[PDB]
Amino acid sequence: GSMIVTQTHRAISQVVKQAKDNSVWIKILTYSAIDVEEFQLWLKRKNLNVSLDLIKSWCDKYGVLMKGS
Amino acid sequence: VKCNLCYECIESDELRANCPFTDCNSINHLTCLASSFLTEECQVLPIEGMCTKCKRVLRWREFLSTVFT
Ligand SMILES: [Zn+2]
Ligand SMILES: [Zn+2]
Repeated sequence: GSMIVTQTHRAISQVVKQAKDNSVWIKILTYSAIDVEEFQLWLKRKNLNVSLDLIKSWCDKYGVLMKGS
Repeated sequence: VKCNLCYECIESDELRANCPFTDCNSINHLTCLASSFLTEECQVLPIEGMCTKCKRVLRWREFLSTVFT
């Protein structure tokens, strides 16, 4: 684990949980797979720029299923 | 139907958590219940939590009896 990497991972969680659009959180809470590329764009629209690597590692660490994986 | 944590109405088209024990049947928004179960700000998916009505400690999945069917 890295303290600084987890700060960016925390920002992704905060967007998921704080966005008016709760559809991503509802997918996670119902064990429905997320399209990582679509998610990256969704995050970008919420003022959050993150890489696909950051998203994949976030999903792996916090229990989010990825389409194709 | 009223969410038992935020007191807003739960629409007919909306997914909702319920305690799987009929003797309790605590009903609430998925996001509301999940938020009440989370222990740290980076987390998005509850593992387990205590039903606030009956006090049983159950895994997240147990609250999803109506979500998939
Ligand atoms: Zn609620
Ligand atoms: Zn209960």
